[PDB]
Amino acid sequence: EIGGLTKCSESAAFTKRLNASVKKLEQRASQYEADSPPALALKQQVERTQARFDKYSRSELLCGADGLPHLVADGRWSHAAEFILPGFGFIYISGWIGWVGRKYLRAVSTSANPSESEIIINVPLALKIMTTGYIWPISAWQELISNDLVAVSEEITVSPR
Amino acid sequence: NVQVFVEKDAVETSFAKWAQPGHFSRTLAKGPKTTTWIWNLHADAHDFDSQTSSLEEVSRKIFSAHFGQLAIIFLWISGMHFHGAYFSNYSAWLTDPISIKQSSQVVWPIVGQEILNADVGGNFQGIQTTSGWFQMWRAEGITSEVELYWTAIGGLAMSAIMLFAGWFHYHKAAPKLEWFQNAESMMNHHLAGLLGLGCLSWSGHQIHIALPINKLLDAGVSPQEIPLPHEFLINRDLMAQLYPSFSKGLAPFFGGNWGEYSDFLTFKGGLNPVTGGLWLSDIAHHHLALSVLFIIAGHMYRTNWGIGHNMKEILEAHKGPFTGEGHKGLYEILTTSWHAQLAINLAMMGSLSIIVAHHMYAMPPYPYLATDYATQLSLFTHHMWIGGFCVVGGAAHGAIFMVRDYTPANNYNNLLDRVLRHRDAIISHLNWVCIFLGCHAFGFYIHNDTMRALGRPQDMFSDKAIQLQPIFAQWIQNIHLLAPGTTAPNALATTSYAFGGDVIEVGGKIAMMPIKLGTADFMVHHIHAFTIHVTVLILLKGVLYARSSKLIPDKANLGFRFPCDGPGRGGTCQSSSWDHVFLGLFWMYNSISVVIFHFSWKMQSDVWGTITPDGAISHITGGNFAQSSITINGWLRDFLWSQASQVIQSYGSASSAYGLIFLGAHFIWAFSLMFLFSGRGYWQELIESIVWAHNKLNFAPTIQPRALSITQGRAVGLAHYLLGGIGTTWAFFLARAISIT
Amino acid sequence: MNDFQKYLSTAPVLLTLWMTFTAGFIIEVNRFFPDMLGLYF
Amino acid sequence: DFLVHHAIALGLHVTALILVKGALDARGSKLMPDKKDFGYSFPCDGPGRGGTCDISAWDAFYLAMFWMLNTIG
Amino acid sequence: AALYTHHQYIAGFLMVGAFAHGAIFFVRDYDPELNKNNVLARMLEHKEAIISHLSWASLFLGFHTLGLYIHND
Amino acid sequence: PFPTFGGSTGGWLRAAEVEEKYAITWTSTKEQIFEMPTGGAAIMRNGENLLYLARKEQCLALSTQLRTFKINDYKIYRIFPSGEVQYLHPKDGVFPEKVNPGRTSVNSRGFSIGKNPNPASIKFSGITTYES
Amino acid sequence: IDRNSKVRILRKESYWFNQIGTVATVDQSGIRYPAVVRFESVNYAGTNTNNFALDELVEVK
Amino acid sequence: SHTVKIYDTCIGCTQCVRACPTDVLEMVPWDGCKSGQIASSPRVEDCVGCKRCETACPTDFLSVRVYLGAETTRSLGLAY
Ligand code: CLA
Ligand code: CLA
Ligand code: CLA
Ligand code: CLA
Ligand code: CLA
Ligand SMILES: CCCCCCCCCCCCCCCC(=O)OC[C@H](COP(=O)(O)OC[C@@H](O)CO)OC(=O)CCCCCCCCCCCCCCC
Ligand SMILES: CC1=C(C/C=C(\C)CCC[C@H](C)CCC[C@H](C)CCCC(C)C)C(=O)c2ccccc2C1=O
Ligand code: SF4
Ligand code: SF4
Ligand code: SF4
Repeated sequence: EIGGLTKCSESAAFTKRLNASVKKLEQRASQYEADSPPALALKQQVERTQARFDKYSRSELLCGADGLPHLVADGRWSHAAEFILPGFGFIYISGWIGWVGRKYLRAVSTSANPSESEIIINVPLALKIMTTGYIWPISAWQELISNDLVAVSEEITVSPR
Repeated sequence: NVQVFVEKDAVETSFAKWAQPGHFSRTLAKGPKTTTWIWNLHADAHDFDSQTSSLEEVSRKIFSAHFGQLAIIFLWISGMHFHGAYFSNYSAWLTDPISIKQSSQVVWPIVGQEILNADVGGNFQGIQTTSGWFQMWRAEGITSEVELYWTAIGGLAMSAIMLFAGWFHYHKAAPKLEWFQNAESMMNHHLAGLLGLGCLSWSGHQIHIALPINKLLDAGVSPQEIPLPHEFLINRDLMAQLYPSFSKGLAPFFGGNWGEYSDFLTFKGGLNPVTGGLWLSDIAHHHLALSVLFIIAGHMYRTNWGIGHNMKEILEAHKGPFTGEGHKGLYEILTTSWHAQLAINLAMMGSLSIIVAHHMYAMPPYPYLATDYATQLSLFTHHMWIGGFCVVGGAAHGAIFMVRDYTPANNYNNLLDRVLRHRDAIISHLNWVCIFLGCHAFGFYIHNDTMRALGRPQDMFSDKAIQLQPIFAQWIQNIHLLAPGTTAPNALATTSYAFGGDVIEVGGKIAMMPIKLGTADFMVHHIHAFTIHVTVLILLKGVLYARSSKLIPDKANLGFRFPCDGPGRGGTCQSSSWDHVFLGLFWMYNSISVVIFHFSWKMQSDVWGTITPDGAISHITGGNFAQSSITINGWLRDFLWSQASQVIQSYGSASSAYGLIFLGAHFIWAFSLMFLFSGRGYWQELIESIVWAHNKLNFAPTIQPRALSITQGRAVGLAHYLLGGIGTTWAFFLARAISIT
Repeated sequence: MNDFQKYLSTAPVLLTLWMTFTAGFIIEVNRFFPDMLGLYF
Repeated sequence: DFLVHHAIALGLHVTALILVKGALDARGSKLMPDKKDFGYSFPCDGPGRGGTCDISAWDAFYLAMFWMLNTIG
Repeated sequence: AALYTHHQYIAGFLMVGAFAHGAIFFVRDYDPELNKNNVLARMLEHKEAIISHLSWASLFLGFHTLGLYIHND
Repeated sequence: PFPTFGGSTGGWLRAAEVEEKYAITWTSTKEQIFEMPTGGAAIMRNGENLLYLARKEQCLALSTQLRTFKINDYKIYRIFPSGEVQYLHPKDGVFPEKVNPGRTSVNSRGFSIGKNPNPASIKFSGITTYES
Repeated sequence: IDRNSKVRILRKESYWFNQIGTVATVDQSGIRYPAVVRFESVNYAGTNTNNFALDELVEVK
Repeated sequence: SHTVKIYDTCIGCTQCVRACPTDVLEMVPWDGCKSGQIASSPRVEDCVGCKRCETACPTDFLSVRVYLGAETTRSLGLAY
């Protein structure tokens, strides 16, 4: 397919890996009695291994010659579940964290003792501000348009050139 | 007059100061203006003498903090007992100590980490643990997990008691300084009470509980059939069945016919053939004799009854024609400086840990310890590291004494004064000794590598060539081998088989056999002498040049810990005694690393291994130490490269955590070099550009970011260096030893 | 109780609690939804 | 190849960062605004102002040599 | 193998040298008035943005490359 | 007029004989122990004391210590091998930290530190920017 | 420029260059740097006050 | 010998003079500041270059500057 790869549900090496992993787990399980907690734990590991291999098989994941899933991250939507959608989630979460941190720092910058509020967090203000993170991109846009996001150079210290 | 003086309600109990970080320091109390404040807060937290100028307050803080440490230690011991009681295969291991692998840690099934639950035997999966808990518990007479649960419960109770005692003796009943300055009474109590009564009571446990239980367990009795421990107390007939002299009772003890107790108080020496450990009857006799010795020692000093010695008098009398006033002033130093006492006590405790490591390998005290090669390696290595750190700390606190608590007026023409007066001679001669040792000891190896590379094996320093036999060590070994019949006539066997004798075999594995010393042992022992001498050079230079030097005449005014005195005079970086501790730590790491590598390779090559019933010995690494350890190439190939196989091939097995930790320790060790090789000017300049980017978006902390201080840069670099190197050796040793055990 | 709450509001205590909570929810998500090599389910 | 190439890019970027910061701060910085009066190579500016070890541009060269060696490795 | 390694190490040394001599030029030869408002001076004018963005790129590459290697391990 | 001192290995070397030596004198009002900068403790004499040292910095460290004894009359000299003496400290009979008329300013530049010329502007002149 | 005035710093070698401080006092005796300015943040030496000439300061509103 | 320069931002606080371990600096009369005195370095032949004077100076940027130069016995702090 892409890059001369093949679907893991069509890869002989992938299925060989599944069989090998299950066989080693069951060989370990064969040393105990059927009702021993080691045996039950090993058989649950076997089930989880089989479920994982099956989940990768039913997915769109592609596989190289080694029989391991490879990720496609050139921007195609047909593989968006591998980089694009997780990337969307990460950007959303990280922007939330950063926006609420910046907002809290700017809010306590005008308190009686700004430095004290950085080592001893005002928890009520922090929780209130953290709950506002979900609209961080809209807030960021409004801050950018209203000239509150970006400062002027004349107001920022620099060293002699 | 030895009296108890206590002030009541000394300090209020309140959470106010918990909300005022840095309250203990006048400067740090004003609050942070830069991130440096934060680091300073942790650095000065337990520096009590800088938080107050009253010695009584420092003593009170130290006493309560000691209680806190005791509470933590009890919590740790209680946790180990609880994990033995609920997450171990101790019961199964009791039935077959030889084939079942000891395990007292279990991991939860998450993200695949359950692979770490090894197939250790006994219908149990977990991590193979190497701290020796099962052997110790079996030696104590513990046969059930319920006994372990009760020991853990008591550990929790004692931890709470220590915590309350610390709170009580800081906040409710704080002793006066006059109470603390009771060296005579403290020595009397700690010798006679703590050490003497401790030994006597432990001997009581061993005689009454541990001895009969182990005699039964060795005889092949099942743990589920052995009588409960209190039955041995309430049934003198039960003991009379095992040790017949108990049928006479205590009549011989008070009659003086102590020979009657020869059946349970012995002097056998050697090892128990079934267990591979010391005879428990020898250990009981040992603890009883020690208890007597300590109780005697605890009546030497005068407290309240006229009789006894005054330490100051004894010290003052010991002076000669070479030493001026001699030991005068030492008593005042050791009763007014906590740093002087800590220097002595850290030096002693570290040296004792090293001694413990040696003695515990050569005379394995617990049953089935000797053939648990993983446990033996881990215990030796752990106690070596602890000892190295403690000796270096003793040096550091000696330097702190010199800077802060040394007064010229109280040390005129005494031993300390005269040492300071010939520091140049001392340091120059130690420097020369270090060069001589290093050149010769390491040049042996370099010469050998060059000769072997040039195809000239007959020109090497080796057994098969120019020989360097450790004849003095061999002479001592022969003397100790001949001791049992002649110079220790009542000993039935040698103190340790390492000196000579038969091979002690347990479950087909070698517990101990004679450790022969040749040219390779000569070379490695002189390497040890070299590394120790260099470490002493660095630390003694730090102590003797702590106050002053020809370079910086007023060092004491700069303090114990300062980065430098500027780039002048050619450059004065790392002239402080703290920097001498910093460099000595690297050298101690080098020394201990070599010592533990010597142990690992020598034991694998010449001691540990299998032994057929016929008598054929197969050592773990096939006796390659003698011809491979005499070159650096042999260490790189036959020790590191070869024995790293287990740690690097561990992926996909229960040992994979060791491969991961091996890699992570390499990573942290390399990460430390960024701090050690660089300087804070660069980092502060980079932080300026980063602060610019934050300011360009209208936000920046009022706690201004700062690169670490010079001294903190050094401290961080060294801490990560030690963590990385030691953790690498840790993973490597543990994977190797779990494979070979 | 105000002083104890202010101690709990200090930076290290709050970071320890917050990172423990975050680690806990990551662990639980991986306990109930393991082996997510991408959003495939 | 993908992962090793991103490692190589890390090495190139960090080596460049050290060298570029050394060149661009060679004349001065907030910590040492008059650095140009002291030359390209000088030990430090002493323990004052928090400490100034490895502040010169030569020191940036010295730090970047380690990163160049690591990257080429 | 020897030829590739030899030439790559020499290239690294040459690149480090190029930046060292750029820094030396800035200390010893650069005249702000002769270069007033030119591209060379404007590099100095936005050195903070340049260094901060190079730092961001380095941190991103390091975090994610090391993270992917460790996850795989 | 030497203080009571049993000697040490930290004292002066051949340089004191062939290059230069330093001497510090002072008046004490009682016998008191002090710390030798070269290592060890010595006993000041009641009256005048004289001490020889290898470096000026050692003499000044000792004088700083003497100040803690309330002793302010110490004088510091340099002695050359020929026997010529230089009176060094306090140079004019007044401590340098106390402003004194008749002293002339040395090495002042009449501008803030940020106004030194650019290096590229004085190339091949043999001068530095801080000296021009 | 007077006492309590807020000023922007024009001295390039200053830690507070381009930043805002408050004029505490201005000496009226003919000294070279008469205006004493306090800042809310410390420099690398831990100080938060400095003396300036009047052409090194700009009033801000 | 090292070079020690005093710039006119000096406020005559006398801290550099008290910090100097080798007595290089002294206070001299001057009408440029409120304190009526300025630092001076008449004895740079004895300067070791420790930069304690710079550490002590309260102005921003420094009013006393030590530039290290030609080394002598005195500037290297040699007892030999
Ligand atoms: C001696 C030290 C010690 C150590 C290193 C361990 C280690 C372990 N124990 Mg053991 N244990 C110990 C003592 C110890 N224990 C003691 C004394 C007891 C008796 C109470 C036990 C009883 C016990 C049981 C019953 C179990 C364990 C288990 C475990 C394992 C999982 C722990 C875990 O993840 O919990 C969860 C960890 C957390 C919830 C982390 C919370 C951290 C807090 C929030 C931060 C605290 C910081 C500070 C104090 C608070 C400041 C803020 C505050 C004021 C609000 C781990 C190997 C488990 C196990 O082995 O499973 C197979 C298990 O089931 N332990
Ligand atoms: C960070 C510090 C540290 C840690 C984590 C450990 C950890 C361990 N130690 Mg070690 N130990 C240390 C420092 C440390 N040690 C130091 C500094 C010394 C020198 C005194 C020792 C001497 C030592 C001995 C002799 C033994 C251990 C043992 C152990 C293991 C079992 C733990 C236990 O509860 O045994 C409990 C300890 C015992 C049952 C024996 C204690 C016998 C000693 C002689 C008691 C001394 C107490 C005395 C009052 C101390 C004062 C000394 C005096 C001169 C003033 C465990 C791996 C034991 C082991 O290896 O078991 C398999 C073991 O037998 N350690
Ligand atoms: C009996 C043991 C003992 C005691 C009571 C002390 C007590 C003290 N030491 Mg000493 N010291 C000791 C042993 C001891 N030391 C040893 C063994 C060494 C050699 C390493 C030293 C070397 C030393 C130096 C060089 C200095 C001191 C200093 C001090 C004082 C300040 C302590 C402080 O505030 O640190 C606060 C405690 C911390 C900041 C914790 C540090 C954490 C360490 C660095 C790493 C821990 C690693 C961890 C175990 C592993 C984590 C792994 C994981 C992350 C993967 C205090 C009086 C300082 C002083 O100024 O004295 C007046 C000082 O400069 N000590
Ligand atoms: C492997 C790297 C390495 C080497 C070779 C050295 C070597 C030395 N260190 Mg150093 N050290 C090191 C790492 C190293 N260190 C690191 C990483 C640190 C940072 C922690 C330090 C920090 C440090 C301190 C604080 C001190 C030392 C000291 C020493 C010297 C110890 C005295 C001695 O044995 O001289 C003998 C020389 C050798 C052992 C090297 C090789 C000897 C050869 C093989 C035999 C003789 C050959 C002969 C000269 C012929 C040469 C032929 C040639 C002309 C072609 C020795 C020169 C100490 C010192 O100077 O004490 C006097 C000292 O105090 N080092
Ligand atoms: C292998 C060792 C090592 C590592 C990992 C680093 C890492 C770094 N160097 Mg350093 N450096 C090193 C050796 C190393 N260096 C050496 C030997 C020197 C010569 C002195 C230098 C000299 C140097 C200079 C001059 C510069 C760097 C810079 C950097 C950063 C580059 C950007 C980056 O990759 O961010 C990614 C971060 C990492 C890869 C490190 C984080 C590691 C893990 C992933 C974090 C895990 C955190 C953990 C969860 C929390 C702790 C757990 C527990 C204790 C609580 C990075 C932090 C530059 C910089 O600052 O750029 C911004 C820079 O200018 N280094
Ligand atoms: C084998 C162990 C290490 C040996 C190292 C060197 C082997 C050389 C032989 C030296 C042993 C005898 C020393 C003199 C004999 C001795 O024991 O003391 C004899 C003598 C004691 O004099 P007094 O009779 O005045 O002593 C009164 C006492 O009460 C002390 O107050 O000490 C001196 O003359 C000065 C000691 C410094 C002498 C320096 C000699 C070189 C020392 C080497 C470094 C020692 C390393 C040990 C450090 C822990
Ligand atoms: C890298 C390095 C630095 C820079 C490193 C610094 C400033 C340490 C940064 C520590 C961080 C900020 C604390 C731990 C925080 C985590 C890394 C991230 C969490 C962020 C918030 C939750 C606080 C020095 O300052 C330094 C100084 C002297 C010699 C060598 C060096 C040195 O090598
Ligand atoms: S500032 Fe750094 S480089 Fe300069 S002398 Fe001090 S420790 Fe050395
Ligand atoms: S650098 Fe040191 S010796 Fe020189 S003038 Fe300054 S304080 Fe005095
Ligand atoms: S140079 Fe600095 S320290 Fe010296 S008097 Fe002037 S302002 Fe004070």
